[PDB]
Amino acid sequence: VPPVQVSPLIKLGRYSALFLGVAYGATRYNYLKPRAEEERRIAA
Amino acid sequence: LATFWYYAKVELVPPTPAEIPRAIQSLKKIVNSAQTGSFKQLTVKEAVLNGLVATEVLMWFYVGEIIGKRGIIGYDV
Amino acid sequence: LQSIIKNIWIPMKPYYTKVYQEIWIGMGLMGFIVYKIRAAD
Amino acid sequence: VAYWRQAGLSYIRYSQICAKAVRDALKTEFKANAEKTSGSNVKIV
Amino acid sequence: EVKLGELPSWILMRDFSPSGIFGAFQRGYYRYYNKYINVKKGSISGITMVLACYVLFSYSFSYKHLKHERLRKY
Amino acid sequence: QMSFTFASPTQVFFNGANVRQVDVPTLTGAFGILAAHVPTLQVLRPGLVVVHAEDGTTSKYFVSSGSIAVNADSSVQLLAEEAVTLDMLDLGAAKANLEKAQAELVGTADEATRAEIQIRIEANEALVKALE
Amino acid sequence: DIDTAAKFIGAGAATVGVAGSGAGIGTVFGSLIIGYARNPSLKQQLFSYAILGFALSEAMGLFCLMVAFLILFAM
Amino acid sequence: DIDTAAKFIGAGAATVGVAGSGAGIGTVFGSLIIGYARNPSLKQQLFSYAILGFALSEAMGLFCLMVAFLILFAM
Amino acid sequence: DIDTAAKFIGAGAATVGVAGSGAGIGTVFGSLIIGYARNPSLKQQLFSYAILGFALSEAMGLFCLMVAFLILFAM
Amino acid sequence: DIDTAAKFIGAGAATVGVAGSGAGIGTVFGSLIIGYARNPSLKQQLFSYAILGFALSEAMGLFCLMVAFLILFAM
Amino acid sequence: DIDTAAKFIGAGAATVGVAGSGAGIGTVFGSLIIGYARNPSLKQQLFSYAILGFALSEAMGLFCLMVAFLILFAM
Amino acid sequence: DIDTAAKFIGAGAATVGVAGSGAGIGTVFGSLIIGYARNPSLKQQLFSYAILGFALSEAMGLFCLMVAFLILFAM
Amino acid sequence: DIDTAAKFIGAGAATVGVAGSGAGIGTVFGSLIIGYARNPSLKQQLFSYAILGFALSEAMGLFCLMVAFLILFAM
Amino acid sequence: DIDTAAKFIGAGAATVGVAGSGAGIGTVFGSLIIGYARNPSLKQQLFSYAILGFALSEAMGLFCLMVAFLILFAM
Amino acid sequence: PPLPEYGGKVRYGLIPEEFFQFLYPKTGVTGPYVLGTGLILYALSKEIYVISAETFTALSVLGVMVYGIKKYGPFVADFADKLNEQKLAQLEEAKQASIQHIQNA
Amino acid sequence: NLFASFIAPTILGLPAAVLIILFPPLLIPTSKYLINNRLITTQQWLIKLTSKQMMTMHNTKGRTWSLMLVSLIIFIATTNLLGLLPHSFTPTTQLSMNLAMAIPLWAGTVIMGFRSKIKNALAHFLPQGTPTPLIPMLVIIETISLLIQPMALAVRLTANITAGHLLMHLIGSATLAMSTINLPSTLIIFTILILLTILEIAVALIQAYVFTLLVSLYLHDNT
Repeated sequence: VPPVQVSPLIKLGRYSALFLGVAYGATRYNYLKPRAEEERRIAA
Repeated sequence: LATFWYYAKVELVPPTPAEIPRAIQSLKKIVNSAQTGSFKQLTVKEAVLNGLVATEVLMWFYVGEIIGKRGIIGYDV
Repeated sequence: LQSIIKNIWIPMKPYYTKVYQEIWIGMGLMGFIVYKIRAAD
Repeated sequence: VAYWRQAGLSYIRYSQICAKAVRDALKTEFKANAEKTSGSNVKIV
Repeated sequence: EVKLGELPSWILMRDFSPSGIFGAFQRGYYRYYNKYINVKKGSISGITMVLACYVLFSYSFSYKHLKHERLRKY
Repeated sequence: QMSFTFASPTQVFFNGANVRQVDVPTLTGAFGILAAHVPTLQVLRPGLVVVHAEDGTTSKYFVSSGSIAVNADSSVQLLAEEAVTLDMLDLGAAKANLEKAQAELVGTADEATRAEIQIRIEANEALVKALE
Repeated sequence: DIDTAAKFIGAGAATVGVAGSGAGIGTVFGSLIIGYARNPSLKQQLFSYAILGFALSEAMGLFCLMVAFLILFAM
Repeated sequence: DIDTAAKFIGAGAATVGVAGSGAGIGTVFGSLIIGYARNPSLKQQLFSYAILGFALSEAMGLFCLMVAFLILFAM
Repeated sequence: DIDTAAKFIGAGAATVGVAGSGAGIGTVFGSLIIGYARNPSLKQQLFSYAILGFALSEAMGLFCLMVAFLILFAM
Repeated sequence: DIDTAAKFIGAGAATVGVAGSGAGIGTVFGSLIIGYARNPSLKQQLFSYAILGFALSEAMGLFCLMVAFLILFAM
Repeated sequence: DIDTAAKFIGAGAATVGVAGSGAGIGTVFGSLIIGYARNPSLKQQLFSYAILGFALSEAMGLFCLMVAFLILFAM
Repeated sequence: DIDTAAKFIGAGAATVGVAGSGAGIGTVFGSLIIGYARNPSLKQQLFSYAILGFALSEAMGLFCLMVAFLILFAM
Repeated sequence: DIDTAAKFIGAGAATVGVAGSGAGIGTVFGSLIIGYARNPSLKQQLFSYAILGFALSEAMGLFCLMVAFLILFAM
Repeated sequence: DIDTAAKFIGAGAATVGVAGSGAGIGTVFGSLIIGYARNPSLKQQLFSYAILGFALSEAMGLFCLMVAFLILFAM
Repeated sequence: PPLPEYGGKVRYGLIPEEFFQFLYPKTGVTGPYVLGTGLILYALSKEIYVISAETFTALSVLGVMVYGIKKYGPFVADFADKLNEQKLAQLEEAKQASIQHIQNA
Repeated sequence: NLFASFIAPTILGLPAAVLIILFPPLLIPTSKYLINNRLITTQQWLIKLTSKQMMTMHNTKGRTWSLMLVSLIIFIATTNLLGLLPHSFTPTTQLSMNLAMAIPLWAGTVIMGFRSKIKNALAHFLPQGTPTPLIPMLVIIETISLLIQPMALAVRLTANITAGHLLMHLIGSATLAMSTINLPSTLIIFTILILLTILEIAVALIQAYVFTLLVSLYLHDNT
């Protein structure tokens, strides 16, 4: 089967959204890390 | 095996900096269809189709999320 | 009331009237049993 | 004690009937020559 | 039919009656059956697709009990 | 070690042959015989008889009645009254005669004669079952 | 509580009654092997008797798992 | 209470007596397979003996479920 | 009371001795099937031996229900 | 008292040892049926062996009823 | 605690129900030896019946290890 | 005392191990009947094997009455 | 402590599950004697089946010694 | 003490596992009688199989007397 | 009416080939697959598909159904075909037996 | 917590159990055709096989129920088999439903044995060669046995299908807790889970054939 080049918009969308996810994931990781550590300590 | 990369080199590639004007070209087309509101000509068959590729790129965003957190099953914390 | 008693009541009438007679008597004995069960509960 | 023994038969008889029915189920190519080689001609006096 | 019509009135043109939805399910059943099962030299996938659609319907109602075994807390 | 002897009033299928196994339809249920088998003596009922030569090949016959006798010196003597190879029989006459005997059984009323009907019935049933 | 505690011993004890079906089922499917080795032409009629014996045997076995769960949860 | 607690152990223990019928029923319907493989013409008379043995066996089994429920509820 | 409580465990335990007759009765009426399939002409004499075995077997079984009730009520 | 109470459980438990004779007696009078169906001319000599087996079997059964009563009354 | 303690006795008792499968499995693979010694040409069909009997026997055995672990950990 | 009390349950429980010899002895003198009905000329050699089996069987039975009395009196 | 005490009863009880393999192993090597006396030419193939039965039988027996030691030491 | 007391019940219970060898040994020396009555010329080879079965059977029986003494004295 | 000779051309017994060819124009061949791996990853990450014991019972019953299919698929396949042709053969035979009978008449 | 898979499932507040019980019949298509597809080919073959294995022993009066019994074994076997699917709700694990299948059929059978046959029916309460001193005890035996026949029918199904599902669920949980520990042991427990799933498939079919064969044998006893 001969492949098909995806339209640039979709390819621009996939990678732009991909990087924003890595940004958001790292962003929320360091946001939840403190409060998680605090509630872990406050539970005991 | 290797045929994946054979196809990946076509569709699974970071877009070259030369085709980004074509990307905003279709980007301005879709916003033009929204300004006039002509999306009502779009019979539901392709309407679901664009909705599917919309969910796809949405999934790429969530794929970017799980790799941005160094965790798969939610947030490890 | 058409095609219902035509597809559902004719084919099962040989069964719902002479074959399953003792089944219904048992089904009532069941309803009485589950009723007396769900009563004292 | 099989049933035909309670009936009063004997394995000579059980064997005759059995050997008979096995001779009838023979295909006709063999049914004649096999009824000849196994027939009885003696007569009690 | 849908995939061709583009009118929001189509939703009201339909027959939303007991006999209407009944014939709607019966048509979809015979359309499925005739395409995947009612064929000589058929396949097993005509059945497995029903089971997977059945598993998915099972996992649906079972979510209210499976959301209390969550590994993460968010 | 086993010296087989399979015969009929007119044919000797084996004679002192050295086989490995022999299946027989005894009146007290089937059983297969190998070398040094416990000494026994039985009388047969209609059924197959399979013989396994040492080379791993299997001959199949069909005995109607007779007697088997496994001995202390691993010597077997199988004497069938009517021994035919399987390919000399047909299924139609078997099924046909089975029906006639079944018909005569429901029709009969005397004990002794009924037993002779049943004996011929089981004669045919083992025919059709052994054939195919 | 002495009641919540005794429910564990009572439900544990009543489960030992399943050992009777573990042995009874072994005898049925053991006699099926012996009975079929002698008259293999009755295979279909013998197996019909094994399932009947297997069911009736395991029936007494589940009556124990009945009480085992009637005590552990229903009380 | 020590009485309500002991009723669970006592009713649980008496249920183990059902294990005897789980094994006894397996022997009956096991011997029916062996006995029928040898004389299949007696099928109807043999089965008559199996049910008699099955009933008398399970009889001792229900005498245990008797006491198991006589203690759990009737006391 | 510790006595009224122990009477339930003691009467429950002694009932397990009935499991011996559930199995012994299955063997008797199991051997009757095998023994009758071999010599059906002795049917009347074999059955005479089954009842004798059934009685003597269940005898040991009721000695347990004896103690089971000797403890539960007579003490 | 904890002693009067434990005597009920101990005497109840030792009675379960009678279940062994309920099964052993069923095997003896089960093998007598099979053994007599084979060689009915030895009826008198076989039965002589059944009683010997019945006695020796029930012997182990009464040793349990021994301890069952040695604990319940003699202690 | 009386609950953590009773869980050990209850889980220990329910394990005795595995003794039924230890004996039932011995009968199946014991009858396979006897049944195969008689009609060795059915070896493949006999073994098919042994595995079916082995599975159904051990099935009742794991139902006990079920409760044994349902009590020890799941409660 | 809790020790004098537990000695009654422990000695009562260990007596149940005699049930194994009640059944094992029934099998030996049951197989002697079957084995002698088949080859009555070996009567003296068969009986020699029964006593050996009877002794070895009851041996395991007295090991239980050993512990039953080792706990009741020697401790 | 009530936990250290209950561990002894729980580990003691789970050991009774070995009684199932003591009987199941006797049946396997008992049927090997019978099966070999009938067709002694299959000695090597029969013994292959005895070891398979011996292993699978004792397998259920060690699962009990598993729990017996899982409770006594691992808990 | 509750520990010294529970050691008596635990050691008493684990002794019941000897009942499995009392029955398994009866089957071995029972099948030796049957197997020898059929092929008395194999007497020396059959007996070789009985001792192997007797040993493996009683092996599971002493594993119980192991735990019975591992609890009573070694703990 | 006669029956069609083939069914619906399903991939992995779950997704019909219509889905891939419907998605082939816009995002090529790997599109449907990268949608799937996207959908499953988001589900098991946002706790839509919680991992539990039912997961491993699933991977087992899916393990047997895939093996049971891949082993006894062909056997059941032709057996069903064989039952058809045999009924077809016996019938057409009793079509000849009529012809020959009345032809002799 | 543990018995979540046996609670009556509700979707959006609606009783989704009414759908799952109506579903298994949807896997048995039918055709007026004389030669038809593979699915109906095999199914038509099995239904013939089952009907031959079940209805053969019956007289002319018994074989009248041949629709019910073959429809009963086909429904129980399909419900049990469908139940092995992940997260499924197996309506045979419910004592309610199984009671509602065992109570009518057992009652329908004994009733038709008591309307006619009433002198043989009461005579079946005593085996033929029963001795004189043992007559009175052997009648109270059977009437209790006969009375627990329907209870045995439903419990033998619910307790065997429930225990089977719970067991697969427990061992499954063990593999999960073992995932983060020694890997070969995870493979061993998983292999155990695989062999157990095969047993549950064999039990699902056997329990259907057992439930039906016991209703059949009750029918033959009163026809």
